[PDB]
Amino acid sequence: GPLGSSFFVYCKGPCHKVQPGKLRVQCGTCRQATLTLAQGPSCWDDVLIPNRMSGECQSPDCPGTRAEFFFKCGAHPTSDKDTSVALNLITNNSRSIPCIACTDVRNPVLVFQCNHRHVICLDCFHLYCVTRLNDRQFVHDAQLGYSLPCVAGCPNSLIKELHHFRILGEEQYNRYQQYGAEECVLQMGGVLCPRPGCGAGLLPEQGQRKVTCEGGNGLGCGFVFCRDCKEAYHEGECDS
Amino acid sequence: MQIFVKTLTGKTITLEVEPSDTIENVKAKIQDKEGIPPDQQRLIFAGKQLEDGRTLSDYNIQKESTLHLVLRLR
Amino acid sequence: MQIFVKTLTGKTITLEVEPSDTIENVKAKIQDKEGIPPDQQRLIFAGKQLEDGRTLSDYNIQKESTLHLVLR
Ligand SMILES: [Zn+2]
Ligand SMILES: [Zn+2]
Ligand SMILES: [Zn+2]
Ligand SMILES: [Zn+2]
Ligand SMILES: [Zn+2]
Ligand SMILES: [Zn+2]
Repeated sequence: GPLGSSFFVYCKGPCHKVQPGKLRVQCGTCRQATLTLAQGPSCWDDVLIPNRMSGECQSPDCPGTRAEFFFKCGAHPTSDKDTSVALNLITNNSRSIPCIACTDVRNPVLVFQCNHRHVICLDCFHLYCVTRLNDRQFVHDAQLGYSLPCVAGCPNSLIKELHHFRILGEEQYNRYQQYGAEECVLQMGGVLCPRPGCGAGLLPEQGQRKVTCEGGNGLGCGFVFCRDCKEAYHEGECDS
Repeated sequence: MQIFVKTLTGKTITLEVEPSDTIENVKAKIQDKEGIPPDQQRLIFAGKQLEDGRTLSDYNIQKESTLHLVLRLR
Repeated sequence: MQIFVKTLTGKTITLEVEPSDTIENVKAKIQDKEGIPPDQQRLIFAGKQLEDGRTLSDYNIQKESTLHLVLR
């Protein structure tokens, strides 16, 4: 909910891990750090939602007023626009709440946005993300995307800032992105090409049972098949 | 900055973009290098379809992060 | 340690400072590099204008971070 110096970002290098973050702000128009804020931010929505706060750009040729917040890693000097995504669900365990998985008081921890605000440590959250990813247990929402709910199974606890899944590690994160793109195609009514090695994302018309893997140069393998059996194209008797 | 656009088949493309660039601008850069008309392009990041009016910073897409491209030929 | 000052003319000044240096000392170092007197200098960091009484450690300004200079 509220804010503070307990910011945590994911540094993609040289840290390749979750690190304490620095909150910065730039003018929403000229994209320069010359905008002053008459009041500081009070909640996460103030820094996560665009045009949620106003200020005044101190440039003589810029009347910008929109505050644009961003984050940088705080474990080492960073360039002026070397940003890192902020993990708003990760904060310091000031209440010293034990992990709901390993039953160990750790710091920092991730707090799900369920009704009970369940607490999990980063190590357990990493294992929780990997196992559900390999088991294809991730959930896809047309509004949020490819995410996971609370580890305890609470409703309406899907993680909204999908960059929290950077804890999967570099290899498993690109697999997560790939699985999300695949489930996204299936969500739009499309179908994945059954020919191994191709794995294309095809979006044919809803009525056509004919699927012509075809996009252009290297965009399709040219295999014609049926949406239902996914074996080979036919005119009838979809059974084996 | 640089971002990557990958198809589900495995083909990868590199683009020179800015965080303020819109998804519509991203699809235009794709056409300038691949000849794919933007109307047939559907960009996906972390399983979420990217709206043409939105920007990369709206999705917090960082440098050298990967966008997924699926074609819609209707 | 080093800190950076970005000006309206695009150029980035590199200053040698200590965490205990005051904002007045930093403005003096900016005059030694660009000739801008400190009465015309305004420094912006983290959406706040820096006052001449505090120090770099008072504003959590760490090594090799960037200040933004605008003229009065
Ligand atoms: Zn770092
Ligand atoms: Zn401005
Ligand atoms: Zn744990
Ligand atoms: Zn829960
Ligand atoms: Zn195919
Ligand atoms: Zn069939």
